[PDB]
Amino acid sequence: SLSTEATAKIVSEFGRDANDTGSTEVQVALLTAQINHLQGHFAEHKKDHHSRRGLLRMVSQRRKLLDYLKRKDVARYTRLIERLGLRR
Amino acid sequence: SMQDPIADMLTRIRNGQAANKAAVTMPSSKLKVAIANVLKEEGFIEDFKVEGDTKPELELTLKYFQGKAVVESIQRVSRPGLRIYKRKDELPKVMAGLGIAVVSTSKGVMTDRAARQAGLGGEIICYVA
RNA sequence: CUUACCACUUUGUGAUUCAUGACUGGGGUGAAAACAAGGUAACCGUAGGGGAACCUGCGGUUGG
RNA sequence: GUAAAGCGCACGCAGGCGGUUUGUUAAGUCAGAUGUGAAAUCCCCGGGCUCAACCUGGGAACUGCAUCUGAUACUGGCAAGCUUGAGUCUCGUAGAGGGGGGUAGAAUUCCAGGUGUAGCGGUGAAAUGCGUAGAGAUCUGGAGGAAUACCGGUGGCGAAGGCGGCCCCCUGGACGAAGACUGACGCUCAGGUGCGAAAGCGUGGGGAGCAAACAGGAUUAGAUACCCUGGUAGUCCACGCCGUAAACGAUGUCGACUUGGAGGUUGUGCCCUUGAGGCGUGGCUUCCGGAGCUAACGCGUUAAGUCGACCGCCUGGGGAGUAC
RNA sequence: UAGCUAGUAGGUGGGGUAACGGCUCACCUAGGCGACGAUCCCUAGCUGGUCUGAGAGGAUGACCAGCCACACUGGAACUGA
Repeated sequence: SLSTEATAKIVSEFGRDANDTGSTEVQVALLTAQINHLQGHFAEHKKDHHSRRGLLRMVSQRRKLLDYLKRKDVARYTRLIERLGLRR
Repeated sequence: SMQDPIADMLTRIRNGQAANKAAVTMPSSKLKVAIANVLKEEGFIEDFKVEGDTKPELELTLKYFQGKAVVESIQRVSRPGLRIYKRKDELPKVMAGLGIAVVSTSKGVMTDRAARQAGLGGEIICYVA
């Protein structure tokens, strides 16, 4: 649902260059933008459950990517979890 | 394959033999090539050949005496879930010596006869027969 | 002689069992037609009526 | 699968398992050594009892444990990669996927009126209940709720439950084509968490039809049969609870490999650059059947084949999914 | 049987002991153990061995040998290598 322009902005603003779509920082930033917006969605309706499932996939996959960063490179991970505001 | 690529290669061999296929292929590893060496020097296959640089592919060539495949059984023994290691005095005779066990010794991957000769055991990869 | 500790002992308070107890729980005992086409398939969950086992509602299954 | 046995369905922590190439280490592993593994017992060869049992000599065995030295294929570790798994991206397609928001008719009953007077009603049979006080039907408007006939399906989407009027808003997932990016980021999961038909519950409403209960008649061997006539909970909405089904493909999830034929649905490439087309090529899906497997029935590339990872489960029938 | 534990876990000093040690004490710290099963309940002497079994295993631990523990029950010490 998240617009193409927003994905381009995020890929730029967390990517190591332009069109590095697939690095963990890029992946996590897209997932966190989507989490925030959907949490906007489900605030108003709490009784959508088939869509909320896709949101649990987003959250779970984002935890898995963040755990991969922490294991691989701690420095980029710690820069990210606040440079994007995470592990609150 | 996903977790046991060596049972993958044996499954391919016995499935291709029961399918009367002339050659099977699979993504190569260096231990796949080692076991293939053991087999083709024991006369269980004709040949093999690894092509590709970033994606090598191991090209086993199956072998039929007439219309019957040379391998009757080929069973994985040590798997992820049970690793099997034998001391050289307890290396297994496979079909009373008529079939091999390929073991992984610390001097490489050899047959069972070769290992009990050189007085060193190791991890039992499979039973061929 | 007197402190410190303490086994046992007495009390209370607790837990835990043992027996037995009306009762249970009434298991009773004795006393006041159709064989998937066949008085209305075979089932599953649930809720009702009533001595129940049955029947009915609601959803479901083919193992009719 | 059906004999007992795949949790209703996911997601997921611990845990288990882990593509590929170097390097390293040397934990597992392997090898050698050494020390220890009491004696007896057991086993082998002997010896003594007249033989045997029994006794006894020597040996072997004690399948183990530790330590040292070595090996380094494999597993582990540590390091560094790789790109095939997994993912991110870009663009489109189909869809009863979901939550909302209004939306319209068919049918539905009464009223609002006339039009009409001997009927309305039903079973094994009446009858009970309506009506001549105007009863039904007609058109007329209303009221209000339920549900969306055709399309419609061998269809589709969803983890499963399940989803079907039209239209908008929000939203989820899937798939296809090339390309880019990451760089094993994976699979499975006890516990846990969440979803979960129907009935039911609780709290407020709503109540057009229906309909357990209950209320009339007749039952039948007696009737609290069956039935028909009304009919309340409920059904519907909001929130909370329940957490169960033959929740079923009675078939856990994931990956790989193994002959065919007949379809359906949805993409897409080449060439007919006519719309299909002819030839591909994907995803889903229905049905035959080969090997194989199966007790058989059957399954059969969507496997119940051949394998690998992890989980759940079973262990004669009843007692009993019961008691505590 | 899912939490258990205040010499509880550790530390400094005293003390004590043949000896190390929370062994004990004073103070300090606030730990330690537990889903690789703590705690709690139940059962049980342990082993070489024995029996059974092709084996893997099961079942046992009478005799004999080794180790433990006990000596009416519960406390306690003394003497002494």
